[PDB]
Amino acid sequence: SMNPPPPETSNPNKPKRQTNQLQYLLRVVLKTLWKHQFAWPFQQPVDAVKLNLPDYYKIIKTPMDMGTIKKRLENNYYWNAQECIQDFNTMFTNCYIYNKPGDDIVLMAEALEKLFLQKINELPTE
Ligand SMILES: COc1ccc2c(c1)N(CCCNC(=O)c1cccc3c1N[C@H](C)CC(=O)N3)CCC2
Repeated sequence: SMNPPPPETSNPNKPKRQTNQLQYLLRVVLKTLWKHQFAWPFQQPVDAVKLNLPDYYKIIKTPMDMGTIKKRLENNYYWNAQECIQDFNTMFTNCYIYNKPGDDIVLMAEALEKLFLQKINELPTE
């Protein structure tokens, strides 16, 4: 099977804005996670072809990744911070559904999630 197209990062029919929390998600939260040693697997859509995961898009119908989230923030794709946080949460939940708990990838996601949740606790007032 071919990869699916990636998630949309722009939509000319979706209203756009910047908020204080969206700027914090891009400038602080995403920056902290992106520089982590464990970030690489999560910096772009899951390439199920290159990574030999032929059932990945059979099991995961709501793919999400940090590269898409970055692009969405830079493109002012989100209206609400919660949309952005939901994408991060989807990304971690996919990892927990698809892989065995002991898998290296899951240990890596658990660490990144922990750092995510700490940084979201520091979100400024809307
Ligand atoms: C990122 O691009 C590349 C390109 C080339 C190479 C690598 C990575 N790597 C690093 C490989 C990173 N492995 C994965 O991602 C991965 C592998 C198996 C299963 C999952 C995996 N993780 C995703 C989140 C999907 C997921 O749930 N489970 C090395 C070989 C060369």
